[PDB]
Order: sequence, then C-alpha cells, then structure tokens
Amino acid sequence: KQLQKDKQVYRATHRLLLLGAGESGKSTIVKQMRILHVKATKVQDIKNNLKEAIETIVAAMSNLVPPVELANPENQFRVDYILSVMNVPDFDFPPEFYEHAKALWEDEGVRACYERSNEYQLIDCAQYFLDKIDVIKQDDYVPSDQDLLRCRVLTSGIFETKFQVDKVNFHMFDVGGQRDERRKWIQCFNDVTAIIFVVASSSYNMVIREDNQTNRLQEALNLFKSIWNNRWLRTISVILFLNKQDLLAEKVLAGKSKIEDYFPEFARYTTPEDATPEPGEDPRVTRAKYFIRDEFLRISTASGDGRHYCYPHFTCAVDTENIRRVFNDCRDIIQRMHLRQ
Amino acid sequence: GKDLEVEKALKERMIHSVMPRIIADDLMKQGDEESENSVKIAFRPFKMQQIEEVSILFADIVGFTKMSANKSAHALVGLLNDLFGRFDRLCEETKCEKISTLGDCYYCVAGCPEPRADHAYCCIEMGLGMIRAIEQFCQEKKEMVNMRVGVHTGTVLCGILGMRRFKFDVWSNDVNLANLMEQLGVAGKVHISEATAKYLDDRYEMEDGKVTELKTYLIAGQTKIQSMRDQADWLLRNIIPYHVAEQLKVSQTYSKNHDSGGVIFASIVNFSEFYEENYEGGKECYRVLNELIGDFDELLSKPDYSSIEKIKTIGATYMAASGLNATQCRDGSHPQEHLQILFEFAKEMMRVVDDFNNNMLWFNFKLRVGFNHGPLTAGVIGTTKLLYDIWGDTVNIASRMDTTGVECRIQVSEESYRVLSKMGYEFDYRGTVNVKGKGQMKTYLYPKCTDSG
Ligand SMILES: Nc1nc2c(ncn2[C@@H]2O[C@H](COP(=O)(O)OP(=O)(O)OP(O)(O)=S)[C@@H](O)[C@H]2O)c(=O)[nH]1
Ligand SMILES: [Mg+2]
Repeated sequence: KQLQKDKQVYRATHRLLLLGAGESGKSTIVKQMRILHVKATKVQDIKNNLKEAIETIVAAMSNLVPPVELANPENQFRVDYILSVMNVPDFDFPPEFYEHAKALWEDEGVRACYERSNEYQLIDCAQYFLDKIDVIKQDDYVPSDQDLLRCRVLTSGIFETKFQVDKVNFHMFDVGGQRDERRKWIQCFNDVTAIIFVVASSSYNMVIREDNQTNRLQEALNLFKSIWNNRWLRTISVILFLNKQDLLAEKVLAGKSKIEDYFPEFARYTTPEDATPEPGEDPRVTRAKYFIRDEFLRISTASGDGRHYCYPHFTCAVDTENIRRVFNDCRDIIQRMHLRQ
Repeated sequence: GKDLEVEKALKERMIHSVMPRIIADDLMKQGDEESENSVKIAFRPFKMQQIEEVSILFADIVGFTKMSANKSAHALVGLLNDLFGRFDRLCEETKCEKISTLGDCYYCVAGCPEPRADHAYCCIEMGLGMIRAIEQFCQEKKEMVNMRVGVHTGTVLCGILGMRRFKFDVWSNDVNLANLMEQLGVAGKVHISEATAKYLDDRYEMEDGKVTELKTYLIAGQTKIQSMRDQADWLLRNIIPYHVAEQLKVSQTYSKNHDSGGVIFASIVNFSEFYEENYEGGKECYRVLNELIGDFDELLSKPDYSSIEKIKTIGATYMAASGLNATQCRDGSHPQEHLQILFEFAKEMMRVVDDFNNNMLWFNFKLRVGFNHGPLTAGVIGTTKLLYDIWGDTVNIASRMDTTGVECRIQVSEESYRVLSKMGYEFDYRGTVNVKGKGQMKTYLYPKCTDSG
C-alpha cells in the first residue's frame, strides 16, 4: 500500500499554524524560519515597497490636522511628480524618481510628516528601505537577507511551508490576516498542533487598514478572544508571540506616544514581579511590554478550563537570533504539546 | 449462533445501498475503526476524496407532475421503481455509478472511485440509453413523459457529509454546473458542455445546440453479535425511517399518500462564495460545511423533534419533512400541530447557524428556509438498493419557495400562512412570487421585518 509509513510520518509532523491580524509578521517569521533552515522579482517588490512608502508619505502630507508643509517648498514640483506616478501599474523606476524620493527624504517637514505615521496607514519598512535603497540606486546589486525579511509582500491564502529541525519534520501554514482573509483560516484548523499567534506590540497607537477606526491592538485583542474560544480550538495551545519589539521600544522611549492615552488601564498598572528583562532594558518599556502581555493573558485566563495553554513569548521577527532563541523554546513547548494526544 | 453472519449479510446489503461497491468493500477491511467509533471529538470525522476527470450526468423526467397527477399514491412508486430499475440496469450495462434520485431527477458519475479514460463515452452512452429506456416506457405504460439529460465533465470531490441520512455524494462547481446544464437541456436530447466536447472525439452526432436565449452542445445519437445487530439496526434506521422499517418487514415494496404533511428546504445562501477552491481542492470548506450539517443532524436527536425526518441533504441544501409518524388522531392533541413543531425546527435551525456564526470568524453563513405543506407521497425505491424519498406537489412547491427565498428569513407558502397565523406567529406579506409551475403565488416571510425595513 506504501501508505502506512506515509501516515506514520504524517503523525510525526508538527503543524504550526500562523495566525494573527495583518501587518503583524506571520510572513516575516516564516521567512525567518526558512532562512534558518533552508527568481529576481524580489528586488522588484522591494522597490514596490519603496514606491508605496514614499507615496503614502507624500500623499498624507495634505490630509492631517495640519497639512504637512515642506521646509523647502522649492521642491514642490518633486511632490507633484510623486503624485503623478501615484498609480502606474507598470514602472521603469527611473533614477530621477529615486533622486526625487531621496531629496524629499532629506527635508525635515517630510520628517515631521513621517513621525506622525500613526494617524494614517503606512508600511513598517518605510524609513528603513528609504535609507537602505539609497545605496542601491544602481542595478547590479542583490539585497541581503535583512532586506528580504523586511520585505512587505501581502499574504493572500494558505501558504504551506515545510522545513526540518534536526530530524523533526515541520509543516507550518503562513496565513493572511486582513479582514477579507479571516474566512480562510478555518480551513486549516484541522489537527493543527500549535497556533503561533503573532501580534504587533508596536501597533498600539495605529488604526487598522480595514476601516481606519479601530485601534490596531484592540483589534488584535478582539481577534485573540475570537480564536481563543473558537469551538474548534478549545484543545490547541496558542503559542502567543508579541512581534515588533524594537519598534515598540523606540515608540516608548520616544516619549511622544502615550499608551495611557490609547489604553486607560495603563496608568493604574503596576510592573509585575515575574519580569525577566535583559540587562540595560528600560523599566518603562519593560512595564509596557508586560502590560500588553497581561492584556493578552487576561483573555487566556477568563476561559479555557485548562484544556489549552497560552505560552506567551517576546520576539523581534527581523532579529534572526531572537527568532532562534524563541523558536528553540517553541520547539520544547510543541514537543510537549504535539505528544499530548 | 451462526445467524450472526446473516445479520452481517444484512449490514453488508445496507452499506452496499448507500455507498459505491468500491468504497463498500473498502469499508470491509475495518482497519481504521474511526467509523466504528462513529457507531459507538472537536471536528466531526468525514472522508472526501477530490477526484479529477469524472463526468456527471443528470436526467429529469419532463412533465413529471402532469404524470403524477392522479396516480394511486402507490402505482406512482410502482412505475417510478420500474423506471429507475431500468436505469440501474443500464448503469451496470454501461459501467457508471449512480448516486441518488433527487425527487424526479436522477444522476450518475462516470467512475469517480475507479477512474476511467473513456468516462465521457460511458456517461453520454448511458444518457442515450436512458433516452431509449424512457422512450420505451413512454410507449409501454403509455405515459407522456420523456426526460431531459445533461452532462458535464471535470473535477468533483466525492464523499459523505452529515450524520443522519448520510449517503456517498459528489460536490463541486462542476456538479452544480451539470445540474444547471440539464436545467437548460431540451428534452429527449443530451445537453453537453464544452468541457465534455473538448474530448468527446466527435464519435457522436455533434450538434451545436445553443440556448434559445460556455459553448454548450447537444447530442441525440450516433455475545459478540449484539454489536453487529446494533450496527445493522443503526444503518437501517439511517437509510429508512422506523415506520417504514416496520412496514417493509412484511411487504416487498412501500408507498403511502400523506394528505397532510410539511416540508422545508433550508439552503445555505452564501456557501458558494465561502468556498474558495485554491487550497487542496478546498475540501476544507466542505469540512466546515459538514461541521455545520452535523448541527442539524444533532437537532434531529432532540426529544420533541421525534416526528421530524431529515429526508436528505442535497449539497448545501437540507431537506426535512414531517407528518409521517402521524398515523392516528389523538383526542387531546390537535391534528396540524406537527406543522408547528416542524416550523419550530426551522426557527431553531436558523438559530443554529448563528451559533455556527459565532465560531466562524469575520464571515457569516446565511440560510434561507422555504416551508410548505399539503399532500405528498412517500416511497422506497429499490431492492438491494434502498432509498427512501418523497414526491408530490409540496416537495417541488417548497423547493421553488426556497430557491425563490430570502436569506435569514422563512419563506412560507400561502395556506401554510393561513394555518400558522392562528398559532401565534406573525408573518409579513412579501408580495407575490412567480413560482415555476404555479405562476403567481402569495408568500409570507416569518420574521416581522427582522431587518430595518
Ligand atoms: N522592526 C520590525 N518590523 C517588523 C517585524 N516583524 C515584521 N515587521 C514589519 O512589519 C511589516 C508587516 O510584516 P508582514 O510580513 O507583512 O506580516 P504579514 O503576516 O505578511 O501581514 P499580512 O500579510 O497578514 S497582511 C513589514 O514591513 C515588516 O518589515 C519586527 O520584528 N521588527
Ligand atoms: Mg502576512
């Protein structure tokens, strides 16, 4: 039949369903895993990232509570030029366009525009790729893995990606997370082992690309509550993640954002004693990241009845070593979980 | 004693009457006893193979009701069994697996379990044979009924969904496509698609038959036993209800008019736009669907829904009926109170899908229910191929009620409105529906303008 061993090597596979709202890092984390354990369109979609980023910047310059004004309005034509390429499906990416994007990226009114990136939708790899692609204005360069991991390509449908870990098979399901995709999840809720639930902790002061009227993190909490009690997942552990750590750190140490302004139950929140922060880690940032961890663990406290356990970690998906450590721990946990049957 | 093998022969007949020969013998190795654990928890279990390169053939009696006008409520079953028996004879002659008989419609697949390469030939040749057989019945019993035939080839996923009255069946966009192409097929001649002409190899009288209104064509020619008796009793109460299980013990066939009886068709509106086939055949969408249908089969097992019978489930559609246990009037009970409880079933199953919509994240199912009541005829089809089913005018009137229905609301027929109105429910007049076969009809939806207005 040759099917007995096939079934028994199936039963020896760890199914890691990646869930969590959009722009969180499911695709980034699975890119990370394949990098750690494993043809030219990539540069093109990186340039698409650049174009979309710079366009969102220049476009939102007019639609804030003040219209953002360039400190050097003599480059106004440049802005207009960028507004001219706004929707051109094909594009040659000329060098004059790149010089335009840079010359705008140097103005400080543009900078004050960018710093208010929470009042409008924007990709997270904008300020990075602007600077890093200024170097690759040429043509004969292929970008490093760091550029390939900050690459923002949209996820549309179940992407089943396999990999092995020292003689342990692994079959994970990268999944989209936007509202239109959330009907596709319930396909792959069958005998899945662990549900890596990615969350963007630095997305507490922004709004979703669904309706620009829901706090990204409040939305993520609603979705976590929704899949925590999902009557097909009242038996499967939710290895929570809290992705985008460094962005969160920069936001808190920036002092401009007020989490208590976005979430009222932070002012009367205390740092918990189970804190295990690395040396040289700000107590304010630490209190904040653990506040969000508590807001996610409360959801995993009021229900469940001890049939499924949430195992929150912390992670920065663009830090390969961070994913290495947290995934070794994940490997322990899912070794303990998969065998639970 | 030895009689155990007799009961196992019975159970084997029962299986062979609900699933193809192939998978019937496949389920006769009893290695994986997970169905044995269905006889005796998160996702209900089900098996559905996504098979490509199979043909589908539907065939509906043309002018059926005009024939079933004034039969004896028993001669109808007689002639119908004769017809489908000729059809099964042709199936074995032509090596093609029938699947079921949707009321008046009859349909088959050309080797889904055991694939074939001539399957288009097999299918349309069976179609031509069916034309011949209905033509011979037309001039044998002298009935003015021919049957329109439709064929479409492609990929289908075949399996079992449901717990009560489960039967091996097929599902796809291709199945529904063969269905509509039969619906658009002119009587007497097989109405085929581009997808089957693309390898018909032109060995037949090709005739490009446009619709009178995707490049379709037309063709016309050229001890230990207790477990076993338990399992067999369960499979039988599955395939046919209790009262017929009694009556069939002593009689070869079965047939029964029911002057009063209600029937509901609950069709999920937005399934075919929840079903995205980009995954592994998208059979996981059908897994979610089976998880739903499980909740209706669960509803059946309530106490007060004893008199309700799930007749069958036709793809996404769910077909239920009542007024079949009612065999004697009771002094303290009202006669047509059963129509209440069946109606309540409707309401409840509506509520059921809302529970399923709590566990369905950022998507909602919406089922429209059509309700009718009146006269009907229940019968049992084959011998060694048992198939309980009902026909009449309530069946088709309720089906065309539902198919013309509105989701999240119960479209009720007029006299059903009259009888239910006194029973406390408040309906709202919809207007007038143009029911194929009845022209204009007056309709009343159940919820008193549940939406805004
Ligand atoms: N700084 C930082 N940025 C991150 C991290 N993880 C993801 N990002 C950024 O967030 C953005 C969104 O990541 P992305 O890969 O699109 O998630 P996704 O799962 O694909 O989101 P979607 O497809 O469901 S909409 C990307 O620009 C990526 O660079 C992180 O750990 N640190
Ligand atoms: Mg993604």
